[PDB]
Amino acid sequence: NDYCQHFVDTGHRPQNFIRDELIRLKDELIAKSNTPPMYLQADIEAFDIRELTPKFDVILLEPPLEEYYRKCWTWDDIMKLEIDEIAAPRSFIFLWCGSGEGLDLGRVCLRKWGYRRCEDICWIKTNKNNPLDPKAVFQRTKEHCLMGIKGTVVDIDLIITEEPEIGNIEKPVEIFHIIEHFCLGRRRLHLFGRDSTIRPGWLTVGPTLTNSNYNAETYASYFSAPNSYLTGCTEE
Amino acid sequence: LFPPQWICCDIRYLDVSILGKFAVVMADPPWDILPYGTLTDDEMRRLNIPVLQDDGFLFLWVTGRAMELGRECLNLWGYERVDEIIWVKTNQLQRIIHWLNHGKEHCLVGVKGNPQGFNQGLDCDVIVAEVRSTSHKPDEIYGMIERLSPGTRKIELFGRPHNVQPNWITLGNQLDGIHLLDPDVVARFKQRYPDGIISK
Ligand SMILES: CC1(C)CCN(Cc2ccc3c(NC[C@]4(O)CCCN(c5cc(NCc6ccccc6)ncn5)C4)cccc3c2)CC1
Repeated sequence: NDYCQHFVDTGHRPQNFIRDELIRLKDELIAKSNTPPMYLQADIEAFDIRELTPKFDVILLEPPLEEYYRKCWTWDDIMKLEIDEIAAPRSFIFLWCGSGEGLDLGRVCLRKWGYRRCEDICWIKTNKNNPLDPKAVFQRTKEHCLMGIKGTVVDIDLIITEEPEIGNIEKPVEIFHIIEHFCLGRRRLHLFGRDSTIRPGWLTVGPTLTNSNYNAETYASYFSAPNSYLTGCTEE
Repeated sequence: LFPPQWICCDIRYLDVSILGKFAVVMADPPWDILPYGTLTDDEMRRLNIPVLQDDGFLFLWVTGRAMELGRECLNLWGYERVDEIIWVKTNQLQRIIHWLNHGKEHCLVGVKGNPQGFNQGLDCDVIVAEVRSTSHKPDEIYGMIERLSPGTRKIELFGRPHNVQPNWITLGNQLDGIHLLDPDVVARFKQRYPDGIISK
């Protein structure tokens, strides 16, 4: 059965026809391990990234690409971010790259900041409820989130959800589950988050946040000894 | 000449200038990521892809670190990557099969020159199709490529016998012999290889 031909026929994207012991104790540990949510309004263009301490175990980077709209950030602006200055020597990055040139420029960013890509995570958008870039050859129905590692050392690499309403730039919350199940550590930073993405276990920094509670020394106290090397998948 | 054609050969050593120009090139390389006909990164970089097209498209299957290396070759060979196809691998019940389990294979899409008359935008960049033998890409890729550029000449590198298609020329060292029907190609092959052997 040809779903590419079906899509040509009917406009139902092939991903519409993808169907479907506990993995829930893990979740409960993540939740109890989680630091309070912390968050800071900051215009990242003008903001010295080094003020964000301590060094992070996980960085989730979600710059507002122009393609999401059909202030925007270009890959020119994103590349100039000094991500290496706030990443721990052994740490991870998750970069939402969209679907166009970001797939290449995001790999350049990752290398610029000292990571190598270990996973390519695809957010596949179904269109069950509503059956073009000039350089595009095909209709683009997915977005990529690249996973990078730097330093020495149960989930799939697909997220399938329905394509959001136009002008909805939100990424699936499923990405947070994938990240948190890795148990990479507890200093987690979400660059260009919003009020709507604030989440326990995470520091959120973005220009549209309406309130802040970030305090550098308060944040660092969450990881004082004996909590210094926890994975976030472990009892207090 | 429209029916399937193929050449058993070592793609490293074949004089691909004899084959002419192609609207679409597809490659599924044995990347070093070795078992068993692996090409080294330099061997890949040195493949004479640039002679095969003037205007058109390249389809390049990548996995692991070849996601980066294939981006390198494609750029070195003179292409811009303008799309990336994802094949979601399913079983017969339409269910999905290092840090994450992999449920997809990637295929880079590159453009060279100023391809005109192609039906961009007919298909979308996600394939859902049942997995068959090990390796072995889904046949949906050929329908996608046919709808995109119908009737035109196409060449596939590192295909296996099951990969041979109408309008395509297939190269690989596990094809059975040489089978050429296009007259311009038969001519250039006989001149370049009067004894039918294909040495370094
Ligand atoms: C899942 C996917 C969609 C499909 C699988 N795909 C990976 C993949 C790709 C191709 C495969 C394949 N191709 C047939 C083959 O003949 C195999 C031997 C090498 N080869 C050469 C090599 C060559 N010179 C190099 C040389 C010659 C002699 C000795 C040493 C080196 N010249 C012409 N052909 C191609 C067969 C089996 C599995 C494959 C898997 C991933 C994406």
